[PDB]
Amino acid sequence: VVAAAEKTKTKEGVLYVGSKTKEGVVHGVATVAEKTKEQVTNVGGAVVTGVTAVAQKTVEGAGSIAAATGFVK
Amino acid sequence: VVAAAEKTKTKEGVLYVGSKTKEGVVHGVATVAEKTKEQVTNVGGAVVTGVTAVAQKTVEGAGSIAAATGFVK
Amino acid sequence: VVAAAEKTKTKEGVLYVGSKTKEGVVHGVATVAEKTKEQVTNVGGAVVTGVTAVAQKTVEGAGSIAAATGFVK
Amino acid sequence: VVAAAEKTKTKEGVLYVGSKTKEGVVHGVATVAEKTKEQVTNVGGAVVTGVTAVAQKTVEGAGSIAAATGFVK
Amino acid sequence: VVAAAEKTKTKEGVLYVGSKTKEGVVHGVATVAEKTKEQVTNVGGAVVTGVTAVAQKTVEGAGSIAAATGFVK
Repeated sequence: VVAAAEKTKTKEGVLYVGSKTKEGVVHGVATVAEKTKEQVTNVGGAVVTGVTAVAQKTVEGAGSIAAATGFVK
Repeated sequence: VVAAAEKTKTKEGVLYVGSKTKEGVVHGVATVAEKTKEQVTNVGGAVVTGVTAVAQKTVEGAGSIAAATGFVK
Repeated sequence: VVAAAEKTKTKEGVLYVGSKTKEGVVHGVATVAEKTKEQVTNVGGAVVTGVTAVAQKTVEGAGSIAAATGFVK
Repeated sequence: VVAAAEKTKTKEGVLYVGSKTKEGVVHGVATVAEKTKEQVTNVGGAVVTGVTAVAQKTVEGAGSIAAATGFVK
Repeated sequence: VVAAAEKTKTKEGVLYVGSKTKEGVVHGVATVAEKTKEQVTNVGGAVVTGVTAVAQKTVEGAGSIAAATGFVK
């Protein structure tokens, strides 16, 4: 499991957000197990969670994610 | 499982968002197991979750995701 | 499972969003198992989930996703 | 499990956010186990969770995440 | 499990946030186990959790996260 990233090197990249929420419940990244034997989970990269969510320009530079997720029996 | 990313190198990339929500529930990335034996899960890359979700220009630079997900018995 | 991405190098890329929702429930990426033996899942790339969802210019740069998902018995 | 990142080297990168929420519950990254035997979880990269969440320009420089998640029996 | 990061080398990178919340509960990163045998968890990288969360320019320099998470029996 190898990840390699290389980077070699007027409004730009500007965000305005206004949010109004009377009630918010946000769970993000969740793993829940109840009465479970084996649970293998991988979350990688960018997760944005919101009642309002904005992602801008998330990976302008090279980004690499490598995941091996699992079990051997 | 190998990921490689390489990058070699007027309004641009501008977002305006206004959101109003009286109630919001957002779950993002969730794995739930109830009475489960084996559960293998991989989430990779960018997940944006919102009552309002905006993704702009997510990977201008080279992005790589590699996933191997599973079990061997 | 190999992914390689290479990048070599007036309004442009501008988004305006207004959203009003009295109630929102959003689930994003979810895996649920109930009374399940084996569940192998992979989510890759960009997922945008919203009561309002906008994706703009998601991968201007080269993007690669490679997935192997499964089991060997 | 190896990750390598290399970086070699008018409003730019500016965000305005206004948020008003009467009530907020946010869970971030959560792993919950109840009556569970084995639970292996990995969260990698950037997670932004909010009643309002903004991510801007998250990885301008090269970013690498490598994960191996799992069990061998 | 090896991570290597190398870096070699008008408003820029400016954020304004105003937030008003009458009530906030935020959980950040949480692992909870109740009546559980084995629970292995890894959280890596940047997690921002908020009733309002903003992440700007999180990794301009090269960032690497490597995780091996799991058990061998």
